Amino acid sequence: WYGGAEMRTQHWPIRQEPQPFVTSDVYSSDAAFGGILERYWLSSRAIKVNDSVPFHLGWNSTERYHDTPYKPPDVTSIHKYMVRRYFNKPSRVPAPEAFRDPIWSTWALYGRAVDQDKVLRFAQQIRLHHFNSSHLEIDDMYTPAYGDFDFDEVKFPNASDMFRRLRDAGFRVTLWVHPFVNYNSSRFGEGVERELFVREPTGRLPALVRWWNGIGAVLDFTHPKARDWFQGHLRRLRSRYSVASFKFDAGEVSYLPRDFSTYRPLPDPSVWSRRYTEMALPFFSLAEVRVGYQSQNISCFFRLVDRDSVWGYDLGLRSLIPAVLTVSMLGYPFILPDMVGGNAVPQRTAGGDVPERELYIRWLEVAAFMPAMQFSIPPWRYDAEVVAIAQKFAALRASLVAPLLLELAGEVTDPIVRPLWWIAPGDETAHRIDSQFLIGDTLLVAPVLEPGKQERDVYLPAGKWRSYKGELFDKTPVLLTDYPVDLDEIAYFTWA
Amino acid sequence: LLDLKAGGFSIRNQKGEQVFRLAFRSGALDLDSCSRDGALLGCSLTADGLPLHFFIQTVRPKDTVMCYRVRWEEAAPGRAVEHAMFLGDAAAHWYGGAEMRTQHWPIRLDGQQEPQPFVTSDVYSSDAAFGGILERYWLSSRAAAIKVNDSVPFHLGWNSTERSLRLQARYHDTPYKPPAAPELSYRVCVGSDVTSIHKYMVRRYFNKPSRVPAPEAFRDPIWSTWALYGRAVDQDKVLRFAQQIRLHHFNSSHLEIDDMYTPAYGDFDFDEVKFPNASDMFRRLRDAGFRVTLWVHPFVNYNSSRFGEGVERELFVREPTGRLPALVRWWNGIGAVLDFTHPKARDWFQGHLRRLRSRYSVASFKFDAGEVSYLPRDFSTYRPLPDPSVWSRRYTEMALPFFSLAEVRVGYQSQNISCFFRLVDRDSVWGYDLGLRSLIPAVLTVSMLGYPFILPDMVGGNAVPQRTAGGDVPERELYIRWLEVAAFMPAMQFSIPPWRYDAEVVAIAQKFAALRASLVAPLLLELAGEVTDTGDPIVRPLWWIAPGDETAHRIDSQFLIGDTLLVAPVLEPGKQERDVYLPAGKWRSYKGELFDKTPVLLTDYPVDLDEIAYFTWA
Ligand SMILES: *[C@@H]1O[C@H](CO[C@@H]2O[C@@H](C)[C@@H](O)[C@@H](O)[C@@H]2O)[C@@H](O[C@@H]2O[C@H](CO)[C@@H](O)[C@H](O)[C@H]2NC(C)=O)[C@H](O)[C@H]1NC(C)=O
Ligand SMILES: *[C@@H]1O[C@H](CO)[C@@H](O[C@@H]2O[C@H](CO)[C@@H](O)[C@H](O)[C@H]2NC(C)=O)[C@H](O)[C@H]1NC(C)=O
Ligand SMILES: *[C@@H]1O[C@H](CO)[C@@H](O[C@@H]2O[C@H](CO)[C@@H](O)[C@H](O)[C@H]2NC(C)=O)[C@H](O)[C@H]1NC(C)=O
Ligand SMILES: *[C@@H]1O[C@H](CO)[C@@H](O)[C@H](O)[C@H]1NC(C)=O
Ligand SMILES: *[C@@H]1O[C@H](CO)[C@@H](O)[C@H](O)[C@H]1NC(C)=O
Ligand SMILES: *[C@@H]1O[C@H](CO)[C@@H](O)[C@H](O)[C@H]1NC(C)=O
Ligand SMILES: *[C@@H]1O[C@H](CO)[C@@H](O)[C@H](O)[C@H]1NC(C)=O
Ligand SMILES: *[C@@H]1O[C@H](CO)[C@@H](O)[C@H](O)[C@H]1NC(C)=O
Ligand SMILES: OC[C@H]1NC[C@H](O)[C@@H](O)[C@H]1O
Ligand SMILES: OC[C@H]1NC[C@H](O)[C@@H](O)[C@H]1O
Repeated sequence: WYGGAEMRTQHWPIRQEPQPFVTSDVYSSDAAFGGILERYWLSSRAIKVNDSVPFHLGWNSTERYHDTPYKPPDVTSIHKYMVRRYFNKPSRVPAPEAFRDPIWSTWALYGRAVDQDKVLRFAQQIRLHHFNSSHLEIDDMYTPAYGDFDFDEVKFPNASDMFRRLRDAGFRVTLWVHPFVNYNSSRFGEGVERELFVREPTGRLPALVRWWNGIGAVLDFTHPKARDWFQGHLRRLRSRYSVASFKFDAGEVSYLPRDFSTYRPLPDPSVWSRRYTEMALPFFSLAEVRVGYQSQNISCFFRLVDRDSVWGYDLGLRSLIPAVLTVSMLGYPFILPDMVGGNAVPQRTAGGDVPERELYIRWLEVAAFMPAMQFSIPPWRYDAEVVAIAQKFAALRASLVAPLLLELAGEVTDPIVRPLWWIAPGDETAHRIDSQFLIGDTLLVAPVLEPGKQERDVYLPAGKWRSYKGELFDKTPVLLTDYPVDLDEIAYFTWA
Repeated sequence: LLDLKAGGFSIRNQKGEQVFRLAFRSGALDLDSCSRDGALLGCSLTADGLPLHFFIQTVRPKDTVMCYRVRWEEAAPGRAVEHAMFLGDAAAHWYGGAEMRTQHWPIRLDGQQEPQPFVTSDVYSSDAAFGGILERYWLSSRAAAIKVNDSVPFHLGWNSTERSLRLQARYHDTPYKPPAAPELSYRVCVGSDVTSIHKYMVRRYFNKPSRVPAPEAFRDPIWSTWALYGRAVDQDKVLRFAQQIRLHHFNSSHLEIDDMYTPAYGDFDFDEVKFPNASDMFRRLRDAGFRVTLWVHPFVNYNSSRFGEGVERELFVREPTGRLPALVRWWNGIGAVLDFTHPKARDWFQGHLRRLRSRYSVASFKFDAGEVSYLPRDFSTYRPLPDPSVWSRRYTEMALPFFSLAEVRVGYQSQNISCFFRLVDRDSVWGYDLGLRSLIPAVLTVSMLGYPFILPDMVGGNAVPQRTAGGDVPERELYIRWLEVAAFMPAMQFSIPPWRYDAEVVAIAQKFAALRASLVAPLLLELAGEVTDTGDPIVRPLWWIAPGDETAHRIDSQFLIGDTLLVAPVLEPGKQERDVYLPAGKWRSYKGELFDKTPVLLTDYPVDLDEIAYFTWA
């Protein structure tokens, strides 16, 4: 079975007392449901839970309105029927360069301590190592307090000159934003007085929340005034600095209080997540969100919740294909699998400071074949061979992958990243495979996802496949055993 | 002496009068389930066949007092318990309960009220809610009294058609949490006379203050900036006020600087714009012989420099999950409220009070708010409060280190806190709706509940627009008549001063200050010292010395100071006389007239604008 929710430990196929099926931050929890989910499950043997339901999901591996935020008021053919019936499609395609050039993020590289000096040094190193850039994403924290939209003049003494130097060096820029106003923000009082925040149950006062950056209120995206207000500050940041778009962080209702009031009543709390994702709409072309609750027709990128610099299915390298396939199934084609190499969080890093070298390389390779590719910890943090491998995969993405992604993106208005069973719906091996995927119907990808491996088994389904080296495999289906894939290579095959 | 039927019970006294009558209103007993073992009558199910823990236990604590312990405890959640207590015929008068907005003596409750939580509320704007000072205690002129048990999730309503109080236990739609199944339980006691049974009940249930406030608080006028200047108080205005107090030759217990002297609500430091040299102001006030108290409150607004400090040190009342501060609205805006159950929040509050005394030799503090009507519906505290109003108690405890010149405006078992208790803001009107005619009822009500050191708010009221007979300030006759009755109360507080009017008003105030100093103050100090022993109030109703006298039971325009000084102020406009009731015994007027043909109603007894009628026991 396939579908349901993005999870912390993501298996494909899918593989707990029923808890609310609501948008949560699953970074620290293997119980909760991730920021992107639909009440939709698909079987390899060829269900849509009704939107009305105060829906709670549990599970029992042995056989395979109270205490809740809910208030009362062949396999390919059937999947395509269900997708067409229930999921709206994006009507627009993001910027073409987002499907070709690497995105560069300050977050994993610098953390909160990002600076004017560090942004410009990052951009210079991107140019010196001869990489294109879709855009540069300035993350947490570039403001004096969480809720202020203006740049902190201590860390950014001449924002204008930074943006001018970045523009002159051919860099598009996106800015990190979020739905919170902390109590020590210069905008908190403004928000209390204009009644822009999510309220306690009686609906008279703001309700305080805790998120990873502290304590404040959360904007009510059901309130026209709160939306106009949020949008106004985004438009001011574009006007002042020619910023292209925004990374929309949080959006999960796990950051809203248990019981809460909104301008419009939300019998389904997760519709708050939807209303937040709608803030991406005016800047969709280079926007990203990390939640999706009927957010499919928002034509921006959808980011997997923070990946850890580990190998395993627990937000690591082996989670990428399951997570991307899961999200693709739910009608979100424009997927960004977070950061190449992961976020390098201490105690959650195979390595110490940064991901071990082999992990960075293997990740880079699989990320080069995904709809959008984002570096933070850059190739030149390692050595010249890693830079060269990244240059090779940038070139290969530009010439082979990007043109195919752009065609499939235009077509969507089906997913872009497809499971093997998409073209082989009757094939039980294709049903189980988690280490391979398709881009459209014609490009099959088999990355190495383990350390100390210069080969792997590659399953080819029925029909004819041409390897990158030009080998024609037409005695299919077949398992190619110990197929050579050196550290600096990926196995891919084209339809023929 | 108790008749138990399926639908309620009645109690008689030894003379065979019905002194208590109560209807069961959430069910009936199945009497066949009842049995008597000696003094205990227990019943095990209702007339619908639902299981019940019901008993009446008779207790004879003294030769002259019969009590009845009553429990009605339902089997499970879902089932609110209601008993309707009938007040009875027109000869039965009742006293106690709560300070209310419209305060009558004896108790009169108009219209219909579904039982609402018996919790400390701000009744300035509401004739429904229960005021800042209340006890679950009602007293009858027929010498019966009821104390509702402290355990009860107690809700009080009333029904004027049958003249009943609606006593209710419930756990749905209420700030009451069960201690970590509804139960209505109470004791009814019967005595020989209303004074005897009241003194039995007071001695059993109410703690006494162990200390007396500063002697001068019982003699000299208190001067408040609030009604005179409002929020816009400043350094110039405080010193000008103090100079005028001295020039018009008035003593001062202390000067009370009210709202607002800080840059934000939650900051303890003085605002340097309005008070450019606080130190020099306090030095000039000290040199001119002025003790000073400062207005404080339990709130920290979101734009206070101390708000972040309070979030981080977790000093505030939390939302139900107990993780984050809960925001509240009060009349000065939006912030958090300090958790006075938290040792750290108390140390913190106290620290800032001690710093204000150390820095400025401030004497004490006026502790504003304290009502749980300013706490959120559902809320968490460091120690759990199954009874939310215990928060009010915990707040009043902040007065303890500075009791001598402290005032609070709430009391929830706060009796043994030996500070003054202020009536909630009086309006500059004549009527029972927080006006002149409310003073005697409100003071008598609070005195009955074990709070002897009463401050009846501000002479002339607070002069709020839309709520002032006069316009800008109270009409002249109202100010004078109020001044006169306030001169006979345990503490007297001016804000709008006599010289706002004319020289005749100043002279009247000087006369009443002199009369308070020489006649009233010496008697107040003796009775205040006596409370600590007797538990008896300072301001007493006429029936205190005349418990069998039905006229004394009904009088709301007269009161006693102790047993020996009877006071009859004029409480109406255009009157230079009033009827004065003297109970049995001998009474000597201020002019020396001996009345010994008593009881008597003295009709059209002369009391000019600048006079009060008083009589001494002879
Ligand atoms: C006005 O106050 C004076 C002075 O009060 C005395 O000193 C104060 C600092 C304080 O400690 C008071 O408690 C003192 O009594 C009053 O004059 C005194 O009156 C009392 C009795 O009330 C008498 O025993 C004292 O001997 C007097 N002391 C002096 C210095 O004269 C005066 O009574 C007050 N006037 C009014 C109208 O209250
Ligand atoms: C207030 O008390 C009155 C008097 O007991 C109630 O009115 C009576 O209600 C009963 C209900 O069964 C009627 O059968 C009586 O005949 C009524 N008599 C009169 C004169 O009204 C009234 O219901 C109570 N009000 C509330 C709000 O509970
Ligand atoms: C002052 O009055 C308070 C309020 O009644 C007393 O507090 C109670 O004391 C008992 C026994 O110490 C405790 O078990 C209760 O929990 C207290 N109640 C509350 C609400 O705090 C206090 O004991 C009195 N102190 C003195 C010295 O009389
Ligand atoms: C701002 O608020 C956060 C919590 O919301 C707190 O940790 C931090 O100390 C505050 N910063 C300042 C400048 O006060
Ligand atoms: C960089 O961008 C240019 C301009 O659009 C494009 O022709 C080229 O393919 C890109 N370079 C790489 C390495 O993909
Ligand atoms: C009153 O409450 C006490 C203490 O909770 C309880 O034990 C007692 O028995 C109650 N009295 C009645 C008459 O129910
Ligand atoms: C706090 O908010 C109130 C209400 O708007 C405002 O009048 C006051 O000046 C504010 N105080 C500070 C110091 O921010
Ligand atoms: C207040 O007055 C005294 C005496 O004039 C002076 O020495 C002190 O520094 C002044 N302080 C301020 C706050 O102006
Ligand atoms: O605090 C920054 C951090 N927050 C969580 C996001 O998922 C990350 O990409 C990054 O924006
Ligand atoms: O804001 C101050 C105001 N608040 C309510 C009090 O009861 C008044 O005396 C006065 O202190």
